[PDB]
Amino acid sequence: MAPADYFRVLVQQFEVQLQQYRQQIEELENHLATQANNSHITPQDLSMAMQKIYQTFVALAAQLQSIHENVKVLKEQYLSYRKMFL
Amino acid sequence: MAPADYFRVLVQQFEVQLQQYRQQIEELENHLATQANNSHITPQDLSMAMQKIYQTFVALAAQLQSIHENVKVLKEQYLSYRKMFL
Amino acid sequence: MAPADYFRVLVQQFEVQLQQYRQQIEELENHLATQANNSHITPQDLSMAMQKIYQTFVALAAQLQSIHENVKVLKEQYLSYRKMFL
Amino acid sequence: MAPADYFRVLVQQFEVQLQQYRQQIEELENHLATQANNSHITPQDLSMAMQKIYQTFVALAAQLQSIHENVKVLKEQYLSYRKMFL
Repeated sequence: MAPADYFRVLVQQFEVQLQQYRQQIEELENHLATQANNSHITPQDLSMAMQKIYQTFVALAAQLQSIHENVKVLKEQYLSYRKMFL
Repeated sequence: MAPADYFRVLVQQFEVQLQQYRQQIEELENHLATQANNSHITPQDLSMAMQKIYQTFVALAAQLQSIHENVKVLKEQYLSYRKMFL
Repeated sequence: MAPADYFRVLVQQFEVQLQQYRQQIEELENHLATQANNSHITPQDLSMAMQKIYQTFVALAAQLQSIHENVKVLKEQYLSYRKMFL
Repeated sequence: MAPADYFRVLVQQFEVQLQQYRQQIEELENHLATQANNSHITPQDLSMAMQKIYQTFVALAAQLQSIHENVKVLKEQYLSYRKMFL
């Protein structure tokens, strides 16, 4: 509905998507600390790790991009009205 | 020293970098939950946040990229010694 | 002023006090990871560390206790009125 | 094995425990910023949170207390060998 209503939903969906991001990174850290202390990490392990990081960001990027398009519309719309009344 | 002590040092920095990354992202989650508490998050607020996420990621990337190069060298040095003896 | 107004201030002051807590713990972790990787931690170090933890909680406990007394009043007050009108 | 490999293993668990502690507290900060976002944090909400903090701390304490005992033994074993040779 109203402008500020939709926006708020985007912001909350953003805050919830950032939450899941920090968690996956927290998960990936735990797993790294496990293998390390227990044995030691291999170049193969460091690679997987690295790989999962880019992957995780790409997943966050999708959300970011979506929120970006929606607010992009929201602002284009604004300027339309703004032109018409000024 | 041995290519196993140097690797552990790399892996060592990877973990520190990742921890430092997760913290900036934690701080970022709060700052947002702060603004929403006080008043509300505006489109400008969202954008700067959106922008700090990429800012904050690029930085992690310099870090990863570096560790990647160093382990690329170690991996190539290997295939050489491997070619030498077959 | 109003009941819900004062309360909200307590809650926000709580959320801000919890924030500083997690940060000190984050700081104490960083320092531990430094000494460890660099050299190794001594029994003396582990002791200081332990000590600062209890200290940090005690500092959080003070805030907790304060918020507890205020909301304790808030609820006692409520029951007064509740009795009087029921 | 040596009392220096066992100590490092203790210190190892200390760090893991502390990390795990900081996470529960991070999750706790979000959950609160979640409820406030949706509607608002009530007195009941605050209390359960207040209670999880002590719950969550007691648990960290079992962990610390343990590491304390083990390093107490190592410290006493020392003074014995020390008394023996003076």
